[PDB]
Amino acid sequence: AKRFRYNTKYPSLVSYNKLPWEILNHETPEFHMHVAPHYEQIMTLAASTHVPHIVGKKHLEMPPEHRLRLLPGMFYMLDGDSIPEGFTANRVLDPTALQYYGRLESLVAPVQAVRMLISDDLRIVCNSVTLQGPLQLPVASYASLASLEVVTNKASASFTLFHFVRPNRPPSELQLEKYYIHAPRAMALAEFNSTSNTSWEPKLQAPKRSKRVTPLPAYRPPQSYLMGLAERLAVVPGSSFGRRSLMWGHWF
Amino acid sequence: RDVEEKRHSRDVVNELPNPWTDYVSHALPFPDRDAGYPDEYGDIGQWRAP
Amino acid sequence: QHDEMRQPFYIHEKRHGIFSNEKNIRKSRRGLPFITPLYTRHMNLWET
Amino acid sequence: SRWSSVWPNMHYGAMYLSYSIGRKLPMKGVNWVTRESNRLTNFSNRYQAVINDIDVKKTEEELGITLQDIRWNDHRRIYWKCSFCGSSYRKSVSVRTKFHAGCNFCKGRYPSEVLREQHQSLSLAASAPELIKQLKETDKKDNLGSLALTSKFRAEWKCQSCGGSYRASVRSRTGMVENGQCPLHPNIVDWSAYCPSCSWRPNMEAIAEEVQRTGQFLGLEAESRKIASAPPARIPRRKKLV
Amino acid sequence: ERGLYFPINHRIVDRRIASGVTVEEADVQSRYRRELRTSFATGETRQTIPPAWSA
Amino acid sequence: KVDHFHANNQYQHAWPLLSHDDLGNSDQSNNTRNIMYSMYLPKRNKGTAPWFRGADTYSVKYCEQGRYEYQRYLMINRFPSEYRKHFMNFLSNIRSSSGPATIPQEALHWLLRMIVDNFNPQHVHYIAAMKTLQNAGELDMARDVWKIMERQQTWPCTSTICAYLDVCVEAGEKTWAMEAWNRYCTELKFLQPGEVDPKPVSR
Amino acid sequence: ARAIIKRRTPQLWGAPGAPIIRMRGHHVVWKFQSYDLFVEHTHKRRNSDARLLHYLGKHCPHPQKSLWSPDTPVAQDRHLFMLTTVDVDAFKYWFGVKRCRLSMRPWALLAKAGLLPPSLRQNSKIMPKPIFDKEQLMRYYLANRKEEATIEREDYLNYKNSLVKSEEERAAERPVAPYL
Amino acid sequence: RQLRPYYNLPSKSDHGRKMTGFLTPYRHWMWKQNELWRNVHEAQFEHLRKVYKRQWLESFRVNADEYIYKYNITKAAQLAQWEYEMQAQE
Amino acid sequence: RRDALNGGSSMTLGSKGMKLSPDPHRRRMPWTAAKEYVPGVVLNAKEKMVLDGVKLVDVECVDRASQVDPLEALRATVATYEYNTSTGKNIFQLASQVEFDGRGQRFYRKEWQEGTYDKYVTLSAIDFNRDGNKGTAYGYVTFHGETTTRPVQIDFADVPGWHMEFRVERAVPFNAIVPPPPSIGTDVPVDPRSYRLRAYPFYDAPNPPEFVERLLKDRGVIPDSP
Amino acid sequence: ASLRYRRPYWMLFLKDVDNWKIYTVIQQPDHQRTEMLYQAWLGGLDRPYTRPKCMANQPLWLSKKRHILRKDRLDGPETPLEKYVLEWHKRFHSFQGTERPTVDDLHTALDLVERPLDLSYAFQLLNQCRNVNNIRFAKDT
Amino acid sequence: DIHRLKPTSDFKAAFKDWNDLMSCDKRQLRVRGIPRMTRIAIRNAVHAFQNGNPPEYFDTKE
Amino acid sequence: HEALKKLELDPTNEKRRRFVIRQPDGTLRSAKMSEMRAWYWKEEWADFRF
Amino acid sequence: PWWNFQTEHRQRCVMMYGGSRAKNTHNANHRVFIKKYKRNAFPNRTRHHWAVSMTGVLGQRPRRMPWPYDLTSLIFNQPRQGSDKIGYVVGTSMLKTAVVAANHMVYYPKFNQRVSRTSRFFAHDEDLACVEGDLVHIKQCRKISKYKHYYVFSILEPNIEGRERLKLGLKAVPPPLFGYPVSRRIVKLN
RNA sequence: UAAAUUAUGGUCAAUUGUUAGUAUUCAUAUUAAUUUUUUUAAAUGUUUUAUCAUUUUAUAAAGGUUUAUUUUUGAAAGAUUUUUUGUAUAAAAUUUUAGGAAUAGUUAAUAAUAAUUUAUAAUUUUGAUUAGAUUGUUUUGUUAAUGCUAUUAGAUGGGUGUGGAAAAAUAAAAAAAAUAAUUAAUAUAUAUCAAUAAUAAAUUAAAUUAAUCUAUUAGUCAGAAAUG
Ligand SMILES: [Zn+2]
Ligand SMILES: [Zn+2]
Repeated sequence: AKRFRYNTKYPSLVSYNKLPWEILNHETPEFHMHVAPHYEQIMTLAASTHVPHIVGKKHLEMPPEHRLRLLPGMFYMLDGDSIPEGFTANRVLDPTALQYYGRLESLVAPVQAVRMLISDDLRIVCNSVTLQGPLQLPVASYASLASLEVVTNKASASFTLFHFVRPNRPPSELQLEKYYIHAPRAMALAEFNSTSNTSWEPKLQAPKRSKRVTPLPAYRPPQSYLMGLAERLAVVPGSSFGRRSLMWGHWF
Repeated sequence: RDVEEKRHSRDVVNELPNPWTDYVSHALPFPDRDAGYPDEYGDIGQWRAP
Repeated sequence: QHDEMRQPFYIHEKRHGIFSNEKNIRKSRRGLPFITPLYTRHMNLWET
Repeated sequence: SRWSSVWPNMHYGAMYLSYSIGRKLPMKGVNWVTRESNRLTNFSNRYQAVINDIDVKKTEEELGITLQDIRWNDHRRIYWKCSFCGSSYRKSVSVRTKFHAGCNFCKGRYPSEVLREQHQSLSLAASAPELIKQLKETDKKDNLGSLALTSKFRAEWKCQSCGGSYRASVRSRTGMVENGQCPLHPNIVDWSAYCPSCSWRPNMEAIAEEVQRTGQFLGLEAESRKIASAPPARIPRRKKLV
Repeated sequence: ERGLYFPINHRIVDRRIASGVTVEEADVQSRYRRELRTSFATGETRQTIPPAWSA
Repeated sequence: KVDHFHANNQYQHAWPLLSHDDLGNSDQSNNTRNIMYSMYLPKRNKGTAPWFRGADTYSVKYCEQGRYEYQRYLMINRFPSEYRKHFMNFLSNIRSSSGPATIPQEALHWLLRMIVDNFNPQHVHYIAAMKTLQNAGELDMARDVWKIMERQQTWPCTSTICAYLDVCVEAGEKTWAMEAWNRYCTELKFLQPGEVDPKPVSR
Repeated sequence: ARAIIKRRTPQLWGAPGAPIIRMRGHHVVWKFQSYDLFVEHTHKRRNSDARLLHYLGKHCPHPQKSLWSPDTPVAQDRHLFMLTTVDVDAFKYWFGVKRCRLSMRPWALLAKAGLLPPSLRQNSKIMPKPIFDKEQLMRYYLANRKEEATIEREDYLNYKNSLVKSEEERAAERPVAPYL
Repeated sequence: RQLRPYYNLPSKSDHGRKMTGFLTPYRHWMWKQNELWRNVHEAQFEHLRKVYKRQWLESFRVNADEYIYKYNITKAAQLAQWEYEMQAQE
Repeated sequence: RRDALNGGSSMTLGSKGMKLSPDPHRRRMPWTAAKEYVPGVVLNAKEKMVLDGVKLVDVECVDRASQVDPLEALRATVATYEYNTSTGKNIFQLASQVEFDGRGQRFYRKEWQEGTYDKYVTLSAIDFNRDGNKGTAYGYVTFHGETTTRPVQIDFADVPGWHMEFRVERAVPFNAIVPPPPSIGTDVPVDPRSYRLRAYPFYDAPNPPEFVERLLKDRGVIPDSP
Repeated sequence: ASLRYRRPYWMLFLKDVDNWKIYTVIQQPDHQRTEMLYQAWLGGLDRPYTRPKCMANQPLWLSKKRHILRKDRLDGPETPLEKYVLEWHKRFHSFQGTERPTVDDLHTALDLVERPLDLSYAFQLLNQCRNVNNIRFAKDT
Repeated sequence: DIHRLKPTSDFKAAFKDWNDLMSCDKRQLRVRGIPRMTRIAIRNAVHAFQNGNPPEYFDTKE
Repeated sequence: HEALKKLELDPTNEKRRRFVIRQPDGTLRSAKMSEMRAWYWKEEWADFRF
Repeated sequence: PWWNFQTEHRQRCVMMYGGSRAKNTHNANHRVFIKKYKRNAFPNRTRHHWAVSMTGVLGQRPRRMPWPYDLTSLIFNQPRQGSDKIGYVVGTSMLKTAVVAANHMVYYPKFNQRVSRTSRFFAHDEDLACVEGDLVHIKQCRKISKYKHYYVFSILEPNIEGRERLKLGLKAVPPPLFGYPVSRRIVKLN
């Protein structure tokens, strides 16, 4: 199973066997299914390093002719929630959409509210996700969100992310991936330089362990009617992850 | 595999070449010499020489 | 049906590149009447 | 039907099947008739053990052929009984006087067809009476107590499990083979010491004993026994090429 | 009804389109009978081309 | 050819005489000296003498030949586009023959098999085939690619000399590189201030 | 993949199938039955040619005698011989390098040749199939261990190139003064 | 085939299949001693399918080397003769 | 293709398995990938023998002509419910009862605690169709410690084989998005006392001795006579 | 065991329709008026109609038209629960609805009982909110 | 007896004991009137057992 | 190739013909000259000279 | 086997030692011709049929056969036969299209002699140069239309007389005086 | 316009009819046949799958053809931790019939054109189109031999356009996704068109496993042999 070369078979004036064009639709939870796990990496980004356009001071002000000339693809975080000009705002409480933001919130300050804004032109939609409270991230002093004055201020900081796009548009022109630069946590290393340096003693070897490992509870083989050998069946060890020759942990 | 290799190396009669397994004598597609085949006239390989 | 009265196989390899009858074996309508014209010959004969 | 015509297979002893018109005709017309110089019984001096191995009643009753009516080279297909072992066949006096052709089982009393007597492979009574008790009673045990341990003789024996009659090679039983033949299994003792169905049991005993002892069954235990027991002293190893 | 079924005038396979793309992903419909037109059908007289500076 | 009623290829080579049963002439106990001459040794026509294709009825000049001497320089020409095809193919296949399983030597094999194919390995088929054995650390092989390029009596272009020279670097043998220097990359002169930098393609 | 399948003769997948080292042989009277061993594909047309790859040999299922050698006093030599003609080197190229499926009767033969290990279905009915358990399997590897520095070699020179240009006799390819 | 154990999960249904493929965990354990004594087997069987690429190529190497060393003497000599007959023609 | 077993081997045809590729094997047959199917026939075999002497009422048995004694309609409710719990409870019959639609509660089909298998589905959402017992059930899957990093749709919710042991801690209301469970190596450090992993990517449990002595018995190492 | 080949493509994945071989042949002019009559028979329409080129499952729109023109029974609504039952069997039993019943709309029906008749009615609405629409009753039902 | 065309049940008489089921050959069975598809399947299952496979497989006539 | 039997039966030839006889005891061994000569078409020799 | 004599035959299955396995087809069968028409009533117009046909191709007799050894293989080396063909371009009236008329080789083994043969080809010529008569080289390619798998690969001599005849205006070649052979006595008077 | 040889170099060419003045492949022969003989065949139920579905399994019915039938990895072999590529429809040579002539959705260029685009278009006597017989190019027979005379069976349109390839409405004797099985090649009276048996056809016997079969016609003037 690999990829063939060319369409040699059909008149290309009638697109025939073509896997259809994915369009993320703002009405339905698919919009947030895609744009939801993206925000978390831009959050780890703007918590590690300073990137320019994230931490604005206010909305962008542009005439409604040039709104669609700069905005589409504009994504930035303001100190508090405030609708930019020329827009209307619609809160969303759909749990089937909200459910995704779980991994957002359990890594940064929990999400307070979520809206979709539509321009009076109907053609520029801003998914606006307002967060709340003390972040879970050790936001770095030279971040962008650090200049957002949120980690400076005490608890109850309500900063808010905005991502503008045109509607009915595939998950390609959602320029949210271009910030997938991965930067680590050096706060973790920040222990071994200040006043804990004489307090912490490191151990380099291993200690003499005279005791073997305490075994797990004895194995009771399954008692349901099993699907069968998950090797021969092409089913990944948990139907989730693993190698089909690393067939660990499927009943045996 | 390991226990069989242990017994195999323990076997003295082994450690000899089995020329069926050890090399592909002539792997190309064509013989190393003209072998009795015809000629331009059809003089079949016996009616001729190289 | 003897081979000595025949020009051997390996000469279609020496003509059309070694192992190029296989790409015709793997063909579709190969076997019903026709096959890929197998160019075993004496080499001293080619029009080419 | 159709496959009636198929000839019966002929091996490397069978000479001329005589299975078609001209295959029998020119041999059909040989109207033999017994004369007093044809009569086998006139020739007892030379052919005493050919006289003494005739199933005479089996012959006359079934055939209409008499011990007197027997040529010394009679081509008629009569029955005999081996005077060495005691098995019954249907063999003509011709292929038994021309060729010394006989019982399909006393064919192999000698260890190897090729070198038949040279075998100094020891006898049966002077070597292993523990077979002398399991062999079927024949009253010819007085002679079979000299059959070689290496004899392919399809000898019949008493089993110990089912008590019945199981027929196996004297060699396939005893185990030992004359130097340089096709050798027999390492366990052929343990897989013919019993009956063809009751030779199963005495086997898996030591096989499950190790599944128990080790929680695991892998035939490699005999191998590892041989390495943990038999160190090779100096087995010449070849100069590597790499 | 007045010619071949799949004419070779329109039999074209462009290879500046990636592989598989016209198979199962995307359609590239264009007009190729003007990029495959001949200097005899346009008029391109291959004039001696001057290089950068002399141009 | 095979498993139709009329099998030919099993008789095409020589099988000894099967005497396993009466295939008609009591073949199994009847031994058939005269039956073979008159009967089963093939013949020149019905009744003619037994033709013996034996190994002593072929001319003794057949054994005395050296290898592959029967083979004559075969100048094979292929359409232009067909040249291009097979060139890109032996290129693709020196870079990668099988998908994940290759030994390094598959380029080398595919270079040669390009030769045995009576093909002309371009310098790109040499650059490629030298990179892919350098990557693999088969440097004696990236050398034998040099030697194949040389037995071909070919002129290593600047790219190819650079290539083999990297190989000499990595293997650490100055001799290996001194001859490429003595042979080819001597008439290479630096771009003197007056002369054109990339002199155009000419031929 | 066909509307009305061919019923006795379906294989697994596809119209031209994988190459397989079959050992066919025409069914006529047993005396006249010997086996055309040959590479070929699975999914053939009705005859044995249209996906015939490369005639591989012929087998005599009928054990023949030493009527090509004299009458030895040697048993194993006097035994009947069973004969076959392989194409050892094109079998290696097909099986080894092009990976053609080795069917079970042909394998039953080549096993006897010494090319391939004795097959799956030469089952010694008289001994049971094995009993796997991790405790004993790991306890052994623990007991007897082989090293990375002795295993990587064999991996290389058994699946990858093995002509070790003997470092010493790579001297014969590093030229002398006139170019050194 | 994929065997149909009488102790599979009988789909108590009249439309599809009176016996489905659903082992009792003995099978998924018996099937173990099944599909490991074959991978003990086809470990050598796929150890060879490589060795016969170490053997068929480390032989096509030597033999195409030698075929070219001879077809090169031949190629070169016939090329020389064409040059010579070109001279005598001129 | 991508991952066949032991590589690509060919001493048999079965040495690959009943499918060679966890992927599809055609790009024109998307569905034919390999999912962890759970029997549809036998676990959609609703015992009709519990639902025999009940005199059911149909949705066109709305007429006064067809109205039955409310005691017999109570027989009908107990019968239809026992009829659907015959094999088990769909997740949509599991987590319609538990408060907040069971969001956050870690489900498990019966096998997902038996054997080396150790998994749950820290469910993250449930949406019901008009007909209940059907709908879209999403959930943060959790295998041998590790979660998905987004809520996936849960397969075989709409099959009856499920269980759940509702712990009040996981009662997650309709206002707070489900905080996803931590994984035992990443989001929470490891302790050798609170959680201990049932089996690792290498692990296979020692031989169940009842299976070894069943196999011995059958393959004739253990004598087995009537 | 795939019907992928025997029937046309778009009829790949058609289960629980009986004998689809009629829609395969529905274009042929005799079967055309055959189904012109079957559609008029099923009714709901006025002018001739057949299910479109490559449909076996009848259009969702025509199925809804007939599913809503099929007259709901109980032409005798007297008690509160008969009116509420007509409305409920228009809400949660009109074709292709996306709303599933509320315990708070079971409460109203359950609290319109005068007679054992309405006892049975709201009892069957209990049956449905229990077993058909898979809802959770209140604390105090 | 699995196949509606391999009814091995119909000939439980032709064999006297267990050993005369396990020691009659595929031609010894045409000796015993057992038709073609029957005796081949008998031989299959008998040799399966001989190894250690008991014929524990499903019956699909129905 | 019978034209070249004297080659393919000479030890010094690395492209020698390969024959193996697996005895009935499993031991592989290589051919006897007589068997090698069996595999070619029958060789007659009779020198009428003296 | 074939080399065996009728009564010395035994077994038509195998061939014992060697030789040629082949089915002795029965060429001797008196194939016939069943007259289904009358000598004055035939549903053909030109070539009437009145006796058995000898059927085949590469089997008819006189045994014509393919021979590549002709002018083309004397002048050009080829990859595959027919690639290169030299001829008097005759007929170009289809715009941008040439008809090149070049010969092949038909060898008669029985006689031990040849006759090369004629064939009006299609040959693309982008830009319309060739005139009827230019001896041209034609090569094969990918197809160009229903019928032209060729293209004008050169000129070997341009009909300079013709090119000037066009320049002056006349027809580069006067057209044949008479048509194809007919059967009707066309009476042209004045 | 020179002899030469270090002496058979390089592997078999060889034609067997009693006629009837003479001219001429032409009755009677022999070879291969056919007429002619039951020792090669044979059976039904394809098989898995999670299930009213879906994964796997693609050239024998004819269909009448002589300017004709041609094509790939993307399926599979097929091996890894991920997005991975440029190799295909085209042709070319050969085409029958006593009395031989007109044929047609047409030819090329444009074209991802024109059911009414442009035009001095294309097929043909180098034998076209119609109609007729006919399966198309390593299988035989005869012959010392160029020859003469053979070879089967397989592709007969498109119409929801699935699949890698339409070749797809039943017609192996390929093990067909778990080692089922090979102690097996045997197959009962069933068939297709293949497949030449009279296998020492008459005295010495079958180192068999004792299996099928009871075995025959010609001529009798020329020319082997005749009278009542
Ligand atoms: Zn005896
Ligand atoms: Zn016993």
